[PDB]
Amino acid sequence: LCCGPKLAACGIVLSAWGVIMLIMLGIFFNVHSAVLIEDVPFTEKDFENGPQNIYNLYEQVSYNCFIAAGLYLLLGGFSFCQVRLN
Amino acid sequence: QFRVVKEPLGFVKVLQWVFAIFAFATCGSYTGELRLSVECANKTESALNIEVEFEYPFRLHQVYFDAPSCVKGGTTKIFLVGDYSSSAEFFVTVAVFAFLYSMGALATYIFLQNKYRENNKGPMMDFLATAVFAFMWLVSSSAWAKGLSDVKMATDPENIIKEMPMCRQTGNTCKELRDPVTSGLNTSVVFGFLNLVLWVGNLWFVFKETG
Amino acid sequence: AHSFALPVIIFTTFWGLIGIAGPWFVPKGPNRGVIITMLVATAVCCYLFWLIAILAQLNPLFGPQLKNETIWYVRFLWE
Amino acid sequence: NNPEYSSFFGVMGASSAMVFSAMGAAYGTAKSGTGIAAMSVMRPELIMKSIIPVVMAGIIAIYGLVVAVLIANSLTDGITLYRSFLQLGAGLSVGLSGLAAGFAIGIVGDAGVRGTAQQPRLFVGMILILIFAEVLGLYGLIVALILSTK
Amino acid sequence: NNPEYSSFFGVMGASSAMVFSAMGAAYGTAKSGTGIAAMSVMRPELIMKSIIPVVMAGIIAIYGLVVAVLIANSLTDGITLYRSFLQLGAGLSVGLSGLAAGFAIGIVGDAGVRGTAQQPRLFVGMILILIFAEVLGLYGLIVALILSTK
Amino acid sequence: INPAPYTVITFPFLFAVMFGDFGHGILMTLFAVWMVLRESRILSQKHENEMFSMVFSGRYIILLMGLFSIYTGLIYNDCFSKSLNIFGSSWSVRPMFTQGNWTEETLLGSSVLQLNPAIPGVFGGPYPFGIDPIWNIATNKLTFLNSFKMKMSVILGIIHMLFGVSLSLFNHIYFKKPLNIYFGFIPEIIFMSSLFGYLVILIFYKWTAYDAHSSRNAPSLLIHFINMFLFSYPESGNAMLYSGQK
Repeated sequence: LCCGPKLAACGIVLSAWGVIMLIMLGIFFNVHSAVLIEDVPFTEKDFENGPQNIYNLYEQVSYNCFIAAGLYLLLGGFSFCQVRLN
Repeated sequence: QFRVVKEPLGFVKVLQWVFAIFAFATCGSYTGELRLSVECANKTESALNIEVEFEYPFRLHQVYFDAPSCVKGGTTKIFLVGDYSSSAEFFVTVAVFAFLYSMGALATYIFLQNKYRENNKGPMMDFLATAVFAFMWLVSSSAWAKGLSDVKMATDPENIIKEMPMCRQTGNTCKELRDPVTSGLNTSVVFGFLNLVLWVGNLWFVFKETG
Repeated sequence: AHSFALPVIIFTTFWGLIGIAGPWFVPKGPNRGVIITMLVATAVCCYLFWLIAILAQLNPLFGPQLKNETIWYVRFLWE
Repeated sequence: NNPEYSSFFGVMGASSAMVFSAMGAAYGTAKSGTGIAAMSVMRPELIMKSIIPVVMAGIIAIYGLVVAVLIANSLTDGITLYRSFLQLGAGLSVGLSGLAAGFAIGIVGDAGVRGTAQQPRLFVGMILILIFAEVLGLYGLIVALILSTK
Repeated sequence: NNPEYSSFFGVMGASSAMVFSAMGAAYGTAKSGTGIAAMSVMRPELIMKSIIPVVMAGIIAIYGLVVAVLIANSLTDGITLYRSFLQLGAGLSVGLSGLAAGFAIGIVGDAGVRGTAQQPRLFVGMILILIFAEVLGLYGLIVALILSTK
Repeated sequence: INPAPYTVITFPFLFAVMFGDFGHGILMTLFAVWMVLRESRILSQKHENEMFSMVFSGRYIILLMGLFSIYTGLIYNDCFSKSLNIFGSSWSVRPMFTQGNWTEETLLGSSVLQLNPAIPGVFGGPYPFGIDPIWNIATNKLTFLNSFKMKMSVILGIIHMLFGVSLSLFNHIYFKKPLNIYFGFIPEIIFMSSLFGYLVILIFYKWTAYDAHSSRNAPSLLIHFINMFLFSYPESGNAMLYSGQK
C-alpha cells in the first residue's frame, strides 16, 4: 500500500549500516576513550592541567553517539513498518 | 522436579556457578593504593607525603606519579612500568562470557530439562562447552598467576626508587611509608584455582552423566 | 617490543602445513584438481605478500614523524 | 612594514570571482534559450520541462556572487601579502570553474531541449547530466571557503 | 630571511588544481551529452545505459578537489621557496594531466555512444578504452603526493 | 594450456593488491552474498536492467574479490581510513625519551613538528599483525608507505611475470619442436632472469642488511642499476653494494 518496499529497501540497508557503525563508534570512543591514533579531534584549547579533562570530554563526545544511533533505531523500525504495508 | 535437584549434577553445577560468580565479580572491580615519602638534602623541598593508585586489571604501565626533583624546586613524572592487562583482561572477559553460559546452562537445567533428556543431545553440547571452558580456565589461571607474580615484582619500593634518576645522589632518602596490600590478589587467585578444580570435577561428572 | 623469530615461525609453519595437507584430505571427484590449484596458488601468493610486508618493517632506517600534542597525549594514554 | 601594492592581488580576486562567473551564466541562459526557441513550436507546453538550464545558470551566478561578497567583506588597509595572495587565488579559481560549468550547462541544455522535443522520455534523463555539471560549481565554492580562513 | 614573494607561487598552485582539471571534466560531460541526443531518438531504451561516460568525466573533478584540499592545509606564512615551488609543480602537473584525460574521455565517449547506437556488441569495447583515459588522470595525481614530501 | 585455474585465483588476488581496504571488503562481500542467496528467486524472475544481468553473471568474481579485499585490507591496516590498533605499539615511553636527552621540548613544539631521529638505543620492534598502526597519524607516513608500495609492486610483478613466461616450455616439449626450445625459450628465460632477478636479489639485500646506524653512506638502488646499464664506473660518490660487485 503506502511506501512500497521497492523504494525503501535501500533505506533499510542504510539504516542497518548506520546503527551498527554508530554503535561501534560510540563503543570505541567510550570504552577505549578514543585513543588519539583513532581520533584527532577533541573539544578544548587549554589542556595544560591534566588527564581528567581529556577523558571526561571523550566520554561527553561518545555520549553523543546516542540520539545519533537512536535516530535510526527508530527510522529502521518505521521503514520496516512501511515495507510491511502491502 | 526435585529428583534432578537431589541429583549431584545440578547441585555441583549451582555451587560452581556461585563460586565463579563470586570470583570474577570480586576480581573485576579492584582498586588500591600505596604510600611513599621522598626526602632530600634540603628539608624545604622534601615531600613527606606521596600516594600512588592502582586498580584492575592491573595495567601497571599506565600507572605513574609525580615526585620532586629536589633541584631548584623541580619535579618530574616517574612512570611505573609493567604491562599485565593481557592475562587479567583475558581471564575476566572470558569468565564473564562463561558466566553468561552459566546462566544459560542453569536455564537449560531448570526449564528445558525435557529437551535435555530428548535424545541426550544437549548433554553432548554441554560437555563440549564445559571442556573448552575448563581448558581456558586452566590456561587463564596459569597466566593470571604469572601476571600477578609480575605485579609482586612491580610493587617493590626499591625498584621504583632505583628507577627515579635523582635518587643516586647523596641525601635523597627516598623511603617507603605503606606498601601495597597483596591480600586481595592471592585471595582472588585462590578462588580462581578452586573453581578451576571444581569445574574439572564437573567436567568428569558430566562425562559420566552423558553415558 | 615484538620478537621476530616467533611470528615468522608460526606463520610459515601454519601456511606451509595448510598448503601441504590440503589436497590429500580433499576428497576425490570431478573437480578436485581445480580446487587444489586455487589452494596452492592462494597459499603461495598470500605468504609471499605477508613476507614482503613484514620484511619491509624489519630494520627501519628512519623513525616516524609525530606532532607535539600527539606526544603529550600518548605520554599518558599508554606506555 | 608591508608595501601598499599588497592590496593588488587581493581585490583582483574580489573582482575575478564575480567576472568570470557571470560569463558562465551568460552562456548557460543564452544558448539554452536559443534551444527553447526551437522547442516552443512543435510542443509549446514543455517550457516547464525545459526551464532547467536557466535555473542552473542562475545558481552558478549566485555561487559567484557569494564568494565575491565574502572575499570582499574581508578587506582592510593593512592587509598582509599572504592574505592578498590567498584571496586572489580563491577568486580566480572559483571564477574560471564557474566559467567552465556555464559552458557545459549551456551546451548540454541546448542539446537536451530539442532532444526532449523530439523524444519525450529523454526529459528525465536529461536532468541527470545537468546535475553533474552543477556539481562542478559546488566544487569551486568549496575551495574558496577552504581558502577564506586557512 | 625569506622574501615576501615566496607565498605567491604556492598559492597559485592550488588555483591550478581547481581550474585546469575541472575544465577538462567540463568538456567531457558536454560532448557526451551530444552523443546521447544522437542516440536518444532511435534506441530509446539505452538512455540510462549511457550513464557511464558522464560519471567517468566527473571523477576527474574529484581528483582535483582532493589535491586542492591538501595544498590548502600545508600553506603557512613562513614558507621557503623550496616548498613553494614543490607545490606549484604538483598543482601544474595534476591540472594538466586532468585536462588531457578530460579531452580523451570526451572524444572516446562520443565515439562510444555513436558506436553502440548501431552495434550492441561494441559496448564492452568502448568501456575498455574509457578506462585507459581515466587512469591518465591518476598518474598526474601521483606526483602530487610525491611532491608533498620531497 | 587453459588459463582458467590460474586466473580464477590470481584475479581476486590482484584486485586485492589494488583494493587494500577492509570495510569496503565487508561491503562488497555483503553485496555479493545478497546477490548469491537469491539465486533461485532471481533466475525464476523477469529482469530488465542490463547492469543487473552482467553483475549477476559476475557474482562469482565479485564475491571472491570481496573476500580477498577483506584480508588485504586487514594487512593494509586501513579500514575506513583508520588503523585497527591492537595496541602493540612499542615506540615511545616517556623516561626512555628523557634518557635520550629530550625533556620539555614541546614548549617550542607547540608550533613545530619535531621529527624524532630513530634509534636512541631502546626502541624498535616489527609487528606480526601486518603494518604497525602508529603510521596512521604520522605526518611522514607518505614516504614510507610509498617506498613500501614501490617495492611491493615491482616484486609482485616480476614474480607474476616469471609465472607467466615459465609455462611455454611445457607446450614446446608437448608439440615436439626441438628447434623452438633448445634455441628458443632458453635464451628468453636466461635473459629475463639475469636482468631482473638481479634487481630482486639486490632489493632484498638492501632491505635486510643495511642497519639504521649506517643511514648515511647507504646506497640508492636505481643509481646502481643505471650505472650497470651505462657501464660507467665512478670511483667515488656511491659505494659498492657488496664485495665482488664488479
